[PDB]
Amino acid sequence: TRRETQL
Amino acid sequence: LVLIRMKPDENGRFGFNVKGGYDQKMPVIVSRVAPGTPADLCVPRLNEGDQVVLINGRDIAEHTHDQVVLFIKASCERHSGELMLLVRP
Repeated sequence: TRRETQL
Repeated sequence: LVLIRMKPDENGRFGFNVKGGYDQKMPVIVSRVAPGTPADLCVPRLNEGDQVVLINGRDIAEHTHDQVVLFIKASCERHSGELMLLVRP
């Protein structure tokens, strides 16, 4: 789906 | 609008997740704040759903997902070594 990234 | 600065843990990480961008056509919002992380424990405190406007003083309105992500990890834009964020809760 829509990308989310961890920081 | 509320300004929030912080510094990464020893592994250079911060402990929050993002989503959106110019490519996802979504504003850039905080997706989750893991507890115990810096981003959980700063004053003023980061929270889920805050909209970010600037990172180290850069308007990202027209930037992409991978691009922003690269902006945060650029550990040299950080004056005094803290990461400055401006958000709109």
